[PDB]
Amino acid sequence: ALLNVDKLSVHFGDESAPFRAVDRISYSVKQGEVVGIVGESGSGKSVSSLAIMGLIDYPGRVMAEKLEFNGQDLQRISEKERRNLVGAEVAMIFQDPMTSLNPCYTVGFQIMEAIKVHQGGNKSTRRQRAIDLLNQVGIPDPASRLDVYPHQLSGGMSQRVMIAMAIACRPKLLIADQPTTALDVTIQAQIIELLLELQQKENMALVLITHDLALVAEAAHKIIVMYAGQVVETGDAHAIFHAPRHPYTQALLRALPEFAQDKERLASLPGVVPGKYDRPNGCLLNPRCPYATDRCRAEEPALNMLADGRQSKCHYPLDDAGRP
Amino acid sequence: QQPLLQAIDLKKHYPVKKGMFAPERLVKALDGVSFNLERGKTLAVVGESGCGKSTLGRLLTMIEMPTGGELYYQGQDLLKHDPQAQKLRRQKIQIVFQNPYGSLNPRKKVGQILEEPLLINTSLSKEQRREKALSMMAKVGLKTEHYDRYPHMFSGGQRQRIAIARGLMLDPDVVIADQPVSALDVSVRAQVLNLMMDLQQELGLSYVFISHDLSVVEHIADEVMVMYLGRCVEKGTKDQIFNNPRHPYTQALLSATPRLNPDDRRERIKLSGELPSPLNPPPGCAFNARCRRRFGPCTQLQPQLKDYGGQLVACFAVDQDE
Amino acid sequence: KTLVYCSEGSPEGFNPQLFTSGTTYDASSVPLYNRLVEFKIGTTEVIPGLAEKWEVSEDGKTYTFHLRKGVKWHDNKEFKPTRELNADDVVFSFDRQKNAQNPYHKVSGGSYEYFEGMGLPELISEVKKVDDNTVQFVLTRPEAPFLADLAMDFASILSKEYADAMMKAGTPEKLDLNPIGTGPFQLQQYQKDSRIRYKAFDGYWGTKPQIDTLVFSITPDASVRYAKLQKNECQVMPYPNPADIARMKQDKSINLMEMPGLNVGYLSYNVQKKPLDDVKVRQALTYAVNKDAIIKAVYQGAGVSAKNLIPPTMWGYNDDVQDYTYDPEKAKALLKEAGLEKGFSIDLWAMPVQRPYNPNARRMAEMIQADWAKVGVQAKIVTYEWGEYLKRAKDGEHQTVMMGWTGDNGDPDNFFATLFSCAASEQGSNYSKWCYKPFEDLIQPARATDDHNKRVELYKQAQVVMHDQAPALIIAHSTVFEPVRKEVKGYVVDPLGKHHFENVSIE
Amino acid sequence: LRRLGLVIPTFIGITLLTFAFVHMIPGDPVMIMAGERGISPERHAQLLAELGLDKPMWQQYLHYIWGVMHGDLGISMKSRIPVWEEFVPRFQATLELGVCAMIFATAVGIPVGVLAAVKRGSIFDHTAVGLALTGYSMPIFWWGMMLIMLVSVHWNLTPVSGRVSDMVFLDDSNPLTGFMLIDTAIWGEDGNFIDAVAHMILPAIVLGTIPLAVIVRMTRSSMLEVLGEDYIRTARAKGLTRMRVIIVHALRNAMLPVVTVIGLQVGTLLAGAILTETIFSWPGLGRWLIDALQRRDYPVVQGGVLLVATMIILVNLLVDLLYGVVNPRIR
Amino acid sequence: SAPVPMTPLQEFWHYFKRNKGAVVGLVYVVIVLFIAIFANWIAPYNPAEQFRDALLAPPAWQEGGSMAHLLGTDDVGRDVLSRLMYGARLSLLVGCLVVVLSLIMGVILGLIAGYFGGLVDNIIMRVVDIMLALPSLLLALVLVAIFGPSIGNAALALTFVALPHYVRLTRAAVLVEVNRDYVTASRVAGAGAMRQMFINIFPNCLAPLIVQASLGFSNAILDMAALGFLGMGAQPPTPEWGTMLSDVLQFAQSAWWVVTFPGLAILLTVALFNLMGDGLRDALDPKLK
Ligand SMILES: Nc1ncnc2c1ncn2[C@@H]1O[C@H](COP(=O)(O)OP(=O)(O)OP(O)(O)=S)[C@@H](O)[C@H]1O
Ligand SMILES: Nc1ncnc2c1ncn2[C@@H]1O[C@H](COP(=O)(O)OP(=O)(O)OP(O)(O)=S)[C@@H](O)[C@H]1O
Ligand code: SF4
Ligand code: SF4
Repeated sequence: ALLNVDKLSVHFGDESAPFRAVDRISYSVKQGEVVGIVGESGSGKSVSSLAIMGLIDYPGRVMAEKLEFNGQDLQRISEKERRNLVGAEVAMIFQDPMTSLNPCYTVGFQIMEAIKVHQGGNKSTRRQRAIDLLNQVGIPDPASRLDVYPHQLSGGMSQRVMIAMAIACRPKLLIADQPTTALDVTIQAQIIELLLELQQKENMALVLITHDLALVAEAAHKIIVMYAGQVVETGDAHAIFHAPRHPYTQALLRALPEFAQDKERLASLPGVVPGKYDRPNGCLLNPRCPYATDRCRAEEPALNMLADGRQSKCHYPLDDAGRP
Repeated sequence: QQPLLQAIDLKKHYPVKKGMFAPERLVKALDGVSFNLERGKTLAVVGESGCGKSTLGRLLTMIEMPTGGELYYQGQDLLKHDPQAQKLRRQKIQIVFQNPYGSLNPRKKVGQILEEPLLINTSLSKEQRREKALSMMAKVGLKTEHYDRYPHMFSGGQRQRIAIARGLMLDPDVVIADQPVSALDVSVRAQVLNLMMDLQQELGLSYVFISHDLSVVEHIADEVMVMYLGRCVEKGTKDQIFNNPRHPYTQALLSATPRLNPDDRRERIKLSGELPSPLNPPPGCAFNARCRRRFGPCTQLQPQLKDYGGQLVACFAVDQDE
Repeated sequence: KTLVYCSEGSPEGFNPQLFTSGTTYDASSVPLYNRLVEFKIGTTEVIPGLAEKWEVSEDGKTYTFHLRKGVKWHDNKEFKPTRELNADDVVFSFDRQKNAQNPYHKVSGGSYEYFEGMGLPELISEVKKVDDNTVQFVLTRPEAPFLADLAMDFASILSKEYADAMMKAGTPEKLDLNPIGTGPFQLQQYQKDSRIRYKAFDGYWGTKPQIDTLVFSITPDASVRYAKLQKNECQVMPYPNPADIARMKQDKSINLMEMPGLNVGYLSYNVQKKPLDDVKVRQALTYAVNKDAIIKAVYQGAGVSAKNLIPPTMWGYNDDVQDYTYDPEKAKALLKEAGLEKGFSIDLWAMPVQRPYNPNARRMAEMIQADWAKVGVQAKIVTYEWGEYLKRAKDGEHQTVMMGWTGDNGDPDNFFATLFSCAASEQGSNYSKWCYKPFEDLIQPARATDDHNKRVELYKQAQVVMHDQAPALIIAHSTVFEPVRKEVKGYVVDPLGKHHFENVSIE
Repeated sequence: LRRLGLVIPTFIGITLLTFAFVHMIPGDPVMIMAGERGISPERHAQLLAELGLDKPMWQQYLHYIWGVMHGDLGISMKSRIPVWEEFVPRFQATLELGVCAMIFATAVGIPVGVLAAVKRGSIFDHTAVGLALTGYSMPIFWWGMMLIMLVSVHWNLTPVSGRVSDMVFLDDSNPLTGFMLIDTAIWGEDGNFIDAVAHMILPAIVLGTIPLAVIVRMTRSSMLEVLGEDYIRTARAKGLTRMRVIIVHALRNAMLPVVTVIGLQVGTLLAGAILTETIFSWPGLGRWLIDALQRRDYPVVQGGVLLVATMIILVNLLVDLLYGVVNPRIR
Repeated sequence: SAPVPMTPLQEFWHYFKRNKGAVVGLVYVVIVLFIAIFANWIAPYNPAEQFRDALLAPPAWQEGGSMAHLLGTDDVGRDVLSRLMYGARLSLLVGCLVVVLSLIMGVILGLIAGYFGGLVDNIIMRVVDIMLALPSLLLALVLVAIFGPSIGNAALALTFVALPHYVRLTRAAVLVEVNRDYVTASRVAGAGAMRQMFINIFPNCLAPLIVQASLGFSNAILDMAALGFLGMGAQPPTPEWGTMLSDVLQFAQSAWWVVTFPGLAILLTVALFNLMGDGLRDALDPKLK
């Protein structure tokens, strides 16, 4: 595989009482794959992405059995050799663009740095490729809007400047953290069609973290569903939402406006996520799950491998019928 | 009686300079339009990224003064100061910020951020403000352990909910909701939207609901307004816009919405041609460079909202059809 | 041949008539000008300057000066002399200072501070040109110090040929700012608060200087002056800080030259204030003080301890009186006789500025405080910035005040008269408010009387009556120290506190 | 027209405060010129009335500012030369030293205080900050004599004190500007420029030591606030070398308090260099103003405070303009 | 279960701990303060008693030194150690009052200037430019003429020459903050001007002010020493570290201890207030929580 993550965990707080923001996560990405990551707000999706790049800071602690990229296991090699591997071959679109762009430099400076590091052209070539990228991400007037500061951008423009700046890195793996949040449905579709033609032509890997289930169903090859720090389902994108294997993935799809009347109350899981102090023994979905057996209230369900190659972290992997 | 909010021809334009001694150019961020907002009602605002929606929200919230137009709340001018009124008018109009991390003070705990609205505007003792803060946090799926945290020790969808909690806190008459649910999963989105609709029914709270996710607007709205290049292009009731969209920007926009069922999926219009610039917006209709319904007036004259059965549309081809 | 001297601060300007500071006289009087009569280097003794010869009338009211032939003036980029020195140059030099109708009187602010402070306006009646080479001073009363007053820096002779050339040229300030004199050196440059460059005058009437050029490197820190002297950036320096004297005595690259200085430091008792109006209390507060400890501690061995106001090396010194030598026991007994065994509080004013006569008045006041403490007198050390110290002291607000004097002209009148006379009381310089008739009736006749033995006798009596009455602690006379490089030949230390270079050689 | 703003109230404030302040201090220039000697009451009244000091303070102030509005700063009571012709040679020597001190203090204090933030808690952090606070908490007299005694006297590496070698002089026939580093570079003979910079080393070190600790600590504190921000995470993730994340990304956001302390410290370097000027025998404005204040040379205190006040207003106006170059959000 | 709620003080101390230097700093500051307040129970001798037989007696470990005077004696024969410990009284007091009052007024004026902007800012900035221009000796002589000779009139002269640095550093921070969305969001909640600057903006401005207050102790002693070359300072027999250093600078190449031990007392008290400043930055920094 290109990226191979095994038993990844990330802890926040003192060692005595760690908050398991990421909790024995295990997944892999091949060259040319698109992997979707889906799940509740707070489930570990950003922190997992930051951990696979070393971007977690002092209050957090990262650990794994394996955390390897392009033949190098990133924990054993020197931090110098990790840095000049991961920065040259990996890129990330961070979740909030307003805080992720440097306040004091123009858009063009911040893009043309990425072209200089990763492609190496002269200053006139760097401007022309920055205009080409700002045209690809559909910025309204790129030759004037190179010379603009991030606080003068709208939220969906600063987001597209960092999509352009990630594509400018010409990476081998791209992690995209809700890359369509501040985008209208038309420019959202342009960005996904751009990221997928890039994956098809340059054979790069893509990791789409998104709350837009319909978009990741169209775009992904494999989907990882995540809850309370753990993977809960994993399998082919065209399969996962057609007939789901986990009660979480089922109750997530039930919440869509597609299944509700013109002004009526939407469906949801009737409870709140486990924190530092109220974390279940056994399965993390215990207090919310409609199908919770006393085995669930006792035993941590394994990431059970099913006959159709897909995986579910449930004692009772759901049938095609949508029942235990 | 006057509407709860009434905008009339609101404009906002921003200075831009290429360097400290360079000529000061003008960005046409909102060349905007009127609307009426009544009590107990949702007005959704939809349109292109960078078309002026958050700029409008800042004018309605009184964060910025407009470069033109008028803004009345209940028949009271918001664009002139009155010290006997402003104490009440300030708590009665509130905002949920887009990209709210920069809107949370990094040196404050979430309890202090959520109690500050109450501490300024109410008689509530320390235990009663903590009770309100935890009660509002519970109603958006946060926790008593989160009250003690600084805003950087959260995920983006938890920062969305801290900004929602702060906005809903006061019993306001209008909330300007700027992309309020976009960093939320579909189950937490459902919890938040159910709270907003419960407050609209119980309190009479109205919304200006700025969203790029059309599947939510198709559910929460009562009126919908479509924007392009700082101006409004179509306005109507939610049925009128989603069942019979007449402006070809609205048709291209509603056509590109993602839908989970494979069958339901359709080809987007694949709009092609140069984008219009906010620094030099084109003469006549803003959309003309990319529009499929090209006609003579479009490159020459500015279209304006015409009635067509209560569905305000600003398009010469719809006028020619009628 | 070049000599560099490290000066204590900077000159105020180059005409010495307008200025009161020794650092100005070193730059502006000694190198640039002569005087009618002048001091023999290292002494009070008056010898012929620009006057070869002089005569005093039998009544002492006329002094006649016969001027030296061949004396010729400096040259400058705006002036060359046609004349030698006339009686007209001497007449204008003193008429400028005395006469309100003279062209130059108001020029450069007219602050002739020594001429007026010495009372020469009253004393000099006229300045007559007898002939082209004879000058007469007619005086309203006789004064024996007058000849030594004409040996001071303000008595420098200025060119009338240059003065009226600058006046017809419409720029009279050039007489003061661009100096012409008769002296051994002429001014080439002054870089403001940095350095002064002089050239030896090739036409000088005395012995021409053995150094072709002289440079004052203005160096305001006394410790940095010794660093410049150690490194041979500088061959002579003034005022070594007392702490380095020990090290300088041991330094094989220099001669540390010494001279008993004509100056005095004293603590002045205000006789108008109730505890100090009794001679017994003033004597007791004197017996109570260990002067030898103040010499070892404050002066670091640089002073000699003082028993009466006149320095021991000056003429008229009474060595035949014995001091109130340190005796706490004696001190306590004499306050009991005054009725003050219960003690009293007293103010002990100390100047914050350094002086030639007092190198640290604060740590001296801290020693007098501890000395008086052991005797039951509660001394409170008071200090003010120098302008406020001078103001309130002259206004009589003090009980005791630190003071001193540096001899202008080497005559004992310059001490007794200016510090302890009724006249001095009037002008504010009697910081003791002490008018005593028996002192006056000695010091006055000794000003007028021409018989040097009668002056010596009356000043010897003035020291007896002043010692019995004790208007001050008299603490010390500073030894003037001159660190000089061993390569410098012919240097001699001046007791009046000036510096001289015309007799100096480098080899 | 001029860019300073509030020009009339500024002038009336500087001048009326400085005038009322020097005329509240007890004593008079005549009283201090006389020293331990007396001046008789009748001559003291005469000389005060001749200088103009017997008039009430409102009349004296109007006469002074009337003169300054018509272009006249007055005559120095010490030197008998116009206050301007006294000011200029000293302002030039003070700029030349204050610029060399700031070029040293910034050229050392920017690299060192960046490294102390990049290497937090290291032997380097504690040594660099310790060394800086050592130089900041020695009196300039002791620190200056330690450098003179070590480097000039013991090691023989530098000249002791002064602006240029005492027996080497420039010709006044060349059009000298009055800055020795310029004057000796253009019109000096062989070695005369090397001598003029050799006399600058120790003064610039001693005067620049008190800025260097402010620049080192302020840049380090500002860096530690910046290095944890989400855009520095982006610069690390974009594949940039650590030198670019530090120098381009972090330092640009740290510079705003740093250019604030550089501006404040330039204000001190014009007005207040007196201890360094005393040790290093420098012909600057600090010795001149304090000697004037001690002598009650009222024209020099009034005119020197006004001409130091204007240069401070202009430096503070320039760094306020420079904030918008550092942080574009402020424009 | 959930931990015990932490009071702000508790949190402040907890996060101050983590910096080993910051608690070495506070331990010294409490040690010199204990030495200062109780000097009359701890000092070997009464200061202003002179051991006249022992002028410039060196430290107890030097040749010609004696165990009677551990740090030797000054040029009038007083014990350097007894003078340092009583000298901690006035030096800590004027150092703390100068830093406290200049920080208070500098925060108030610099918040008002940066928050309100415009004419207010221009007036305030013009005022502090005039205060930077006035020599410290001129302010000292003026205050003595208004209020008489007192230790407090040097503290006021030192306060007004320090005040510009706090005003301008405070304004420079407030100009970054007043533009940020959390100031806007607090305005929309209804915060008035005082709440905006003192409760919401000020917590974000402290990083330069902690640097300036940590340096400002050194100046409040060394510029008191520079005034101490003239008639402004403590009443002469009473010790203060800046005055007792200024009095003896001519004993540098000879008698090294009289300069060196007041030098160490200031240097350590400066070095170790700067260590407390790093701990105060870290305890207020949310990214370290
Ligand atoms: N520094 C921190 N200290 C404590 N908790 C933190 C901290 N940073 C993040 N969290 C927790 O980390 C968990 C995972 O956060 P993220 O990975 O950012 O969430 P996420 O799965 O990406 O959710 P979204 O998609 O960004 S809304 C959340 O439950 C937070 O409560
Ligand atoms: N302070 C500003 N200075 C200059 N230009 C600005 C500023 N604020 C916004 N803009 C521009 O104003 C236009 C409108 O931006 P927005 O108001 O954010 O539009 P928007 O529809 O809300 O875009 P979204 O929803 O945030 S993606 C864009 O061209 C911006 O770049
Ligand atoms: S293991 Fe039990 S609690 Fe967990 S998801 Fe399956 S049924 Fe629910
Ligand atoms: S006016 Fe013309 S260009 Fe504009 S939207 Fe209508 S048809 Fe298209």
